[PDB]
Amino acid sequence: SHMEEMIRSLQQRPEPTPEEWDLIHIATEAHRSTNAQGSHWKQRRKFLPDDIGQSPIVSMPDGDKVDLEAFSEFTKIITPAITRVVDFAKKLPMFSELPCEDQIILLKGCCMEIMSLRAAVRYDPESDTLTLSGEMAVKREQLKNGGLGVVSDAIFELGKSLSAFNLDDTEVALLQAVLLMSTDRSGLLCVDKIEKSQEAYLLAFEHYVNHRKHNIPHFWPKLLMKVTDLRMIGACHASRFLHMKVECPTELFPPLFLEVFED
Ligand SMILES: N[C@@H](Cc1cc(I)c(Oc2cc(I)c(O)c(I)c2)c(I)c1)C(=O)O
Ligand SMILES: N[C@@H](Cc1cc(I)c(Oc2ccc(O)c(I)c2)c(I)c1)C(=O)O
Repeated sequence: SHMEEMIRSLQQRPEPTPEEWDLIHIATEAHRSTNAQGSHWKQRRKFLPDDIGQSPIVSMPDGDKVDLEAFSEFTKIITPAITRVVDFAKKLPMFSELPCEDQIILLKGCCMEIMSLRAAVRYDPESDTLTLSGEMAVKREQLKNGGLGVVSDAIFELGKSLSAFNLDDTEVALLQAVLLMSTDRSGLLCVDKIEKSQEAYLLAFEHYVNHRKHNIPHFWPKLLMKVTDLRMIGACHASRFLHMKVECPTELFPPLFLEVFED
């Protein structure tokens, strides 16, 4: 119609359908309601003390040693952070309608990917820190030494790079949904359903990106490349975590931390 043509005049690229907009809205709100500190994170965060995370003392196979005190500080707050990812997932209809066993598998498969993304979008250029759970600002060396090793470098590099993308809450939520609904995991029942859900999120996401009209060229494939980086972060973390478990006693690991990663 004439009105449609008028408001779509400066559009070319496909916009979200009314169905995709519903999908987009639910995911955005699921993220906002489970994202710690919302928009008050820069005012509310406190820095991890500088005398913490300077003393790596416990050996690891790759030679990046672990600072036990720093490791303790990070794990003290990891349980509520993991809980929030589960809270997010539970709010997506396509996730909550899966068999319980599939839900657990998907959560374990994407948990580090999502937490790292949530840290990375709160990279702060002026202090050169990430913010963990919207409350702990950490430096590169601290997060490296407290257990993550080279995984810390990778997350900081992602966070630095994401600054120019100016992602909004919707874009973050949709990245999360895409990470969540992956079938690259063993033991899933509803493979086809999970893939169709990921495809629906991906297409809504591509269309939302069109709607946003970012200033950066080639935005969509650039963001897809970031998904691959998050995947590699997740994989490096899974490997390092196995090593952590070999080196350190169970008592240093919160129960939920072990459960999500012990796979
Ligand atoms: N179900 C899939 C969906 C998915 C497919 C592709 I195709 C893709 O894009 C790339 C780009 C490069 I470069 C790669 O090396 C790889 I591997 C994937 C991405 I991002 C995600 C999944 O959950 O991953
Ligand atoms: N910032 C996120 C939550 C978040 C919390 C923590 I503690 C993080 O550090 C980790 C993660 C895995 C580890 O094995 C170790 I040792 C440290 C990261 I990276 C992210 C949010 O806002 O939800």
